[PDB]
Amino acid sequence: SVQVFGRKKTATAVAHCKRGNGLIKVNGRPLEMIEPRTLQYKLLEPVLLLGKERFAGVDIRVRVKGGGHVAQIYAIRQSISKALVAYYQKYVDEASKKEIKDILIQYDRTLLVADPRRCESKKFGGPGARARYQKSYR
Amino acid sequence: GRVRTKTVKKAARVIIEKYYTRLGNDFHTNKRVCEEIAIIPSKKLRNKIAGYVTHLMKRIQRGPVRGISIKLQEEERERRYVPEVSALDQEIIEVDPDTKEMLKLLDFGSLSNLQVTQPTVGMNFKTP
Amino acid sequence: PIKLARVTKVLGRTGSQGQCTQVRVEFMDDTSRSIIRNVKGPVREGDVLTLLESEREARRL
Amino acid sequence: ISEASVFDAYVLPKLYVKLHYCVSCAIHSKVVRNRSREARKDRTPPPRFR
Amino acid sequence: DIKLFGKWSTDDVQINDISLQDYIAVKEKYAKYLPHSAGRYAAKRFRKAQCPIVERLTNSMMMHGRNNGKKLMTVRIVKHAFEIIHLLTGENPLQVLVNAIINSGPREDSTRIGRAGTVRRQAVDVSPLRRVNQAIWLLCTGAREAAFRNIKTIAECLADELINAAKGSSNSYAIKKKDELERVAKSNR
Amino acid sequence: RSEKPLRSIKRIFHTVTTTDDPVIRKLAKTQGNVFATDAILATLMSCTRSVYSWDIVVQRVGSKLFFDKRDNSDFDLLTVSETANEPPQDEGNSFNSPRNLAMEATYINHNFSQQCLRMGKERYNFPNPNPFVEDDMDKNEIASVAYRYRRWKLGDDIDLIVRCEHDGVMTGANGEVSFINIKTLNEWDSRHCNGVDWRQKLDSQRGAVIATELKNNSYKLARWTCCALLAGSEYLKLGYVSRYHVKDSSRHVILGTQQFKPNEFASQINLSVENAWGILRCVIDICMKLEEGKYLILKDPNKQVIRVYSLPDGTF
RNA sequence: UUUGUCUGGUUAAUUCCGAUAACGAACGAGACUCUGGCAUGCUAACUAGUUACGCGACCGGUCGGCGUAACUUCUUAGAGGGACAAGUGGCGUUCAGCCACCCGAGAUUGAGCAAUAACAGGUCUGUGAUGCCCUUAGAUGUCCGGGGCUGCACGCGCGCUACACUGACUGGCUCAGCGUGUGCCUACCCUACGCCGGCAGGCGCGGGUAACCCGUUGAACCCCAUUCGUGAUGGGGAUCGGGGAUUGCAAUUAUUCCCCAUGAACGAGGAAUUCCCAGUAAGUGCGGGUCAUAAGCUUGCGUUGAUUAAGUCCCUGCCCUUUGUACA
RNA sequence: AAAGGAAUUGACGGAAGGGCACCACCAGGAGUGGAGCCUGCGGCUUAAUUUGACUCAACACGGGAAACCUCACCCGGCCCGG
Ligand SMILES: [Zn+2]
Repeated sequence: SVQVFGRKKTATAVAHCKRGNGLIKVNGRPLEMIEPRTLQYKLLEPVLLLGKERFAGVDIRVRVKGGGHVAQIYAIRQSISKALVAYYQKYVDEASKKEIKDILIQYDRTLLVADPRRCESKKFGGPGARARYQKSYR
Repeated sequence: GRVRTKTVKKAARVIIEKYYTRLGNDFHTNKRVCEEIAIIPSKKLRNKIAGYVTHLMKRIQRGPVRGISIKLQEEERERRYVPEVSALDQEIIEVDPDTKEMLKLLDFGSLSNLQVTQPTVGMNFKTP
Repeated sequence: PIKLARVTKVLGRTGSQGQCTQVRVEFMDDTSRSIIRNVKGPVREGDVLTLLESEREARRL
Repeated sequence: ISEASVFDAYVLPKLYVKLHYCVSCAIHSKVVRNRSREARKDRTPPPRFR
Repeated sequence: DIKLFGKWSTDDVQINDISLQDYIAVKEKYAKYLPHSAGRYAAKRFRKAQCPIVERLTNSMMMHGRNNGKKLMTVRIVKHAFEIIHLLTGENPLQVLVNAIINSGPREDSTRIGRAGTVRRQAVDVSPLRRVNQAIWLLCTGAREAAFRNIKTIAECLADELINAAKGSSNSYAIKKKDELERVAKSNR
Repeated sequence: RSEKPLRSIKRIFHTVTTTDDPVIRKLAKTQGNVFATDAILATLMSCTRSVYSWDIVVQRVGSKLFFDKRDNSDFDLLTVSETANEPPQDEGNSFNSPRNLAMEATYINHNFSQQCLRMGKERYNFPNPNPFVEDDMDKNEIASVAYRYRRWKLGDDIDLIVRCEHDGVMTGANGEVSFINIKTLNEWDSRHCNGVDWRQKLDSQRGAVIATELKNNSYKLARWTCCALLAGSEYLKLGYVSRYHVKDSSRHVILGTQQFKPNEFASQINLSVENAWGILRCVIDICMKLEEGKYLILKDPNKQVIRVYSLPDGTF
């Protein structure tokens, strides 16, 4: 039993992971049923990387809210990886956590470590943060 | 640019002149030292003061700093040379003979520990 | 023919508009010498340059 | 030039031009430039060496 | 066994140059499943080189303003173009992208001098990371301009462009402009 | 930056001469006119990059011609930092003489040829035995080594048999087995010869490192991809090891490993396949016109010139 | 009146180091306030949620489906903690610092604030801030009514929409976030849900002064299939006709909306030039303003998210030092 | 009733040398300038087309997207709140 989040943006995913016979369900749909399928491997990246034997005791239910679609995908994979590592640190021994963290971090650090980038504000005198209006001279 | 301004490197030095018996080389000890020993407003000044007293204690224990006082010499009188035979105890001192005429007309040179060497030929000492 | 060169040191940015660096380039292919060439683009030490003309040294522009 | 010389090891000659210049066309031609009131007493010629 | 798009082995493809060996990132650490990484890579000098070469390839196809910001559209385009490589040529496509980028970076170039508007140019040579990204820009031009007004769609045109720089036919705008902007550096000498 | 210590591994290491192979003597009866080892026929191909000196014998017996190796020679020993703008010149009682650093080099080669494998796996075995060892010894202390005796047809009635090797195998990407030749590059002190600290410098720049050791170690690295295409290898692997502190060689550490293909490795090190076989054949287009007797091929210590030498009676 | 305030190195910075007839300082910069990024550690809660239950519904799973007992992971927001060029390697008059890399959420987040002192800069159309001059009852006060600022042989600028196949059109699918909400003066509001229409709308019962109701804010782009096939074409939707509804005392010089019809240049724009360095440009929608009706403008919010630089004084301005004056 | 001499600070140059900045160029991207259209300003007409602003430091700026009020502006009339 853990519930541990992952976020990229205002998209927020938290996986509910407790003991079982294997499961992945993102808001009641499983991982093979999410809408963007050019990004299908991003959610499956702990399943392809860790193998289905590393998930072999848990029932992971993911609940997401907020953000866009791609930021939601990038919060799903981070919340899944943090779910398995939090279960592994509490219930399995820590050398298995060490093995799973070097196999997860060295591939991609957004699987375990969040994104601190947020959208910077518009200021006046131009249509974005940095861009400015056209400024005729004559 | 991360250059430290006047207050974070003058105040850190006036913190280092007194209170040297409390400071050290680790940043997290000195950061906790700095609120008993001062009244500093908010912490970003206090972390910058702690970073400069850690850099100054990184500098100071291997030699003299210009800005620091002789409280350093109180450390060097608290923590710190001649040879066996002196470099002025040599046994033959070469003397070019105008010096020997001077010593003869100062009522010395009867005593001989010296050895007069041969005078130079040529007077080309200037630059062109 | 075509001689390859290896960068050992960067000698400052040059040019009127500041666009070209010049570097110390040591040759690898059949020859051994260490000369100056000037580049266009970002270099680090350990970059490998490919010289079509293989002899020309470059002081300033 | 050196690949076209019929003579092996011919060191090429130098060009010896003695130039006089007026005082207007040096400051136009940047040979000699205007200096401070207190460094005008420097009449050492400027360094050409590093 | 990290396989690109689920199907592409990265273990076997041959970088035949030394100068781009650390500047085309395709080998075993940079084997990723997808051309999307959502990375922080252009935040420092020389972290953008060891972005994967496929990720730079799909980002450089985002270029004009009708198609600004849209990444998964180019993930789809590069997916169907790689399948077009495997069907038209039947060799490993990662050798086709590696051969296009190694072959098409122009090895000599010209600089403008002459005090800002009298044209006398000077020839110098090109740094290898500039050769790599100049090659991706000359490969993404061509194909969009050669599928701007045609009945041909973009994926066949882009995969044929990477083919046409992989073998060096001189219909290739990457290879055509490579020879042109190196031959004017030959001419201003 | 997550590295692992390199242990020293004691195995028995075979340097076997063509005459010291009895299967080359068993294959002498029924085939062929030209027999040698793939150490030697690489060195006839990679004679264009040697600066330091050796010799290679040519042994004609009848119409059967043999290239055998010397017995008192440092021929297996790798040259070190050889082809740089400044070579190592240093003296024997210093640690960085080319006497001990070559002796450091093939100690480090013979270490990492077994280090990067498991002992624990069942070996990929050949149906033939190796003949210079009896199988009844229960010590089992050989390295994993293969020997492949293969047959080329060369025109003008010359038959080139190269005694070749393969040194490893790994499970493939698809379910195949895939054959590994293992050799080892080494970093002794990276300050002197424009040197790069591989703990610092190959974290983006693996390609600076290959350009460094093409400039430093060209005769060593060209010889490996000479023997590789004669093996017909499915994979090439190169190993990277460094010493722990920069002056004292008693410990060395593995940083990581790289994987190549040999045509990917020939043109990247400026090996053209047309030139190397031509200088191979030119000695043979001489030496099939020579009579019987003893012969010798050396590279000079000072000058960029080689000779075919008739050796007079009974040295080797 | 000058030095202090500089030959030089360094800095985003007269920021510092160093040289030194200067030594110590003050304002400005920096510090500081607000925001962004971290916390299984504290405080925690029917106007906020998780989960172990109890039951209902559907073939163990699904249920934003209906109500209970423990917790504070997700929501809210306080009190402290935290990142300091601190640790290491190199460069460096071994001094300022600069570069590289681990551990790390984070190794230049962004805005407010803003000195000496000046311009004949703008504003007497914000003022019951005003000095004087003006008009002051056939008014330049003040009201009611039609008209005007909207006119067009014509320029210049801010912008929007496009010149299509990465597209267009039709269906499906799935996700935000800043915030607004019934009013001294004073009529002016956010809208659920059910019925009637193809729309704007008509009609009624409800909820809400707000984390409670609109609201899980079911947003657009993006995604997945259909058709179209390089044509001024199914892009472009300019101009132009009849009709219906809403607001209002009143829509003509069409305010707005919808139905149908009409299909103009435009096929990627020449000399000059504008803007920009990481969640940035750009693509794309949603709130606030003005508002009885309301956005091609402005002010914010998020979403999809890159190429290229890690520098120079060539150009354009600006500051500084030396220098010339009959200029003040 | 000053003309002039020497010297200091400042302004200025069609002088010499440094420095900074994407309101500078270079690396480059979206554009703008050509096209229909909303909108401001110059003119032109009107009874009036009210008005201030003209290089950044004017021209989607007066929070100015005005159908009446706004509303200054025109044509005709009531009104003292002298
Ligand atoms: Zn003159």
